[PDB]
Amino acid sequence: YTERNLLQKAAGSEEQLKEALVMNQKWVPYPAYNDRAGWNELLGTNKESLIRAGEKMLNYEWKVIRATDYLEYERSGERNIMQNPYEANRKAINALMLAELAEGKGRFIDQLINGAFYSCEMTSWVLSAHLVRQSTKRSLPDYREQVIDLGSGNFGSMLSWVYYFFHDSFDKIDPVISQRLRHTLQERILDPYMNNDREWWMAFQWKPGMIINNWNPWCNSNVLQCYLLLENDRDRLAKAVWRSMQSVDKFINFVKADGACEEGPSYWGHAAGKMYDYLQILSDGTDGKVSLFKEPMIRRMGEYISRTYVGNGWVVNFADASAKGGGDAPLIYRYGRAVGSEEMMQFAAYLLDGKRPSVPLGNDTFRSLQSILWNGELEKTTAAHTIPACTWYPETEFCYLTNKSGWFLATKGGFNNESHNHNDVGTFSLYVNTIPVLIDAGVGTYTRQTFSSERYTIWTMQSNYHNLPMINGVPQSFGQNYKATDVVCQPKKRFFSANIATAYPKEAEVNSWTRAYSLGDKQLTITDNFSLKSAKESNQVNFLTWGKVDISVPGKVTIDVQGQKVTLEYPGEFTATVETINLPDTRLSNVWGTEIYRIALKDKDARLTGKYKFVIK
Ligand SMILES: [Zn+2]
Repeated sequence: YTERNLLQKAAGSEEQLKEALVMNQKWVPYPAYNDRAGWNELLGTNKESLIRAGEKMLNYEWKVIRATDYLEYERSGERNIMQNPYEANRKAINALMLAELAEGKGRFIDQLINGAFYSCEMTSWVLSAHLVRQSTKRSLPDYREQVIDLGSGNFGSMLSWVYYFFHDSFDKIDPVISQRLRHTLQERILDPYMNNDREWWMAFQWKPGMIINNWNPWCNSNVLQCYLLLENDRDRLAKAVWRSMQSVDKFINFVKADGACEEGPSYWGHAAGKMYDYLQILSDGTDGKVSLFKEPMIRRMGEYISRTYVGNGWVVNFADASAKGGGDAPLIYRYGRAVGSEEMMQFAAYLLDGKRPSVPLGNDTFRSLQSILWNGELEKTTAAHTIPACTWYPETEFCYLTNKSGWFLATKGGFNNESHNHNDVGTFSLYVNTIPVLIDAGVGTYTRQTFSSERYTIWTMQSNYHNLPMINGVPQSFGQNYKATDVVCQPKKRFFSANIATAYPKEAEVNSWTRAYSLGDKQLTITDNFSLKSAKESNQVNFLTWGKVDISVPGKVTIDVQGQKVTLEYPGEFTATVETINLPDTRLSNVWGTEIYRIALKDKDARLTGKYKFVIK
């Protein structure tokens, strides 16, 4: 945590903010509903696909979300029973809105009215799992209280746009529709935001040890759209926009300055990506007077999604994250354009893989509309993903290294209480021509143990199944104070090392253990350099991999995967075995196939001090 307060410094004060604010929704960057020519020019060939999406919803049947659909969360923790009809309802509305903007003949208005009307009858827009933050802590929506969550924020931003575009059309049919929708938005977004200081995601009660995360910018971004679209009293608007700036500053203050996403690439789009959206929304709402887009840290927070991307759908997957990824190109484009990152824009074009971008349907109206606005520029942008020799994130302690023969090495220092922590201090992952060769297993299906204190009985979470030693046969231990020390990165030598001794418990009986990586033009060198207090058990050095693994030759492990070969050479003191790891969990088997392997290298004798050297070529 660092007291940057970038937003508050950029605006100066509420009073200065109030003068910057753009009233009467003149900041809106889309064409008027009645500007058919404008919508045609902007949509191009997307027009037709949006209209056919609306035709599907012409006969959409609104679903009651049952009381028992909420009660289930309490009974059993099941959430899909509630989420599935809720999302269907919400997506129907968003697609009817996009279809009506594209066609503009009033043919979707009746169902828009139905969706708005139904939406005002629903007790709550909040997800069943998030309703336990009511006073009473019940999962059943309590008509006497309001809460704001991820779900209700999106639902509010969508209905605010529905109001903005269509209130005049609704009024021709019956003024009560608009009138009530406006009153509902006031009751469910606008008032609770201002009147309740204690929502955890707002972080006005934050103290060291408490989390701030994606919720903060995500919730705030939605709140801000609602205020900019509905609040036509300048004093009330400035007060609310100022509070959102103070809240989001909490998130910007908490993040690491090197710009790495600790949640990882799978979460980037809703963490730094929703911050970006919040900042777009605030910029447009202040005629660009309030902007952080020239700030390097905001740029680096964006480029992380480029640097973690290895190729052909593989991403760096430290912690409990998927090895597969390849994010929202339209999003990545817009972030890149805003911060002047050519890297980000080229990469968005690269993710399209020679295909035309699409307007997303989904439940995020801001992103649907912004994809309509900027997709045409994305479609013309020249594609590339040029990955530098070294990327070094010194606070987060991620290091990505690359050579000209198509090798990508990811390594980390860090600590064993990271987001979605794995016990993996000093681990590496190696890819050759985008093919994973020494691998990090990543995310499995959630069970009762996952978020319990039996978590580290799950093999994917254990240093045992990462590319690490078991020192005196002991793995790393969970905890904030199990960390790398003496962390070094020398970009010019493609070098990283960390004293990983301090990520092991006392039972490891280790004084120091330096794990070091040196990527040459055609090889990787790994070294382990250690002093133990007692030589109790043979050290065991483990490598995770897949494909065909051949340990027949002593001193050498050949790995063949998808026509890529590497050879791992190890010292004579070790004996090699290869253990099969079957993958019943399809969340893993969909990624790696039905089985992967652990290469176990067990030192023939215990030693007090020693140096192991591994070469992969
Ligand atoms: Zn892992």
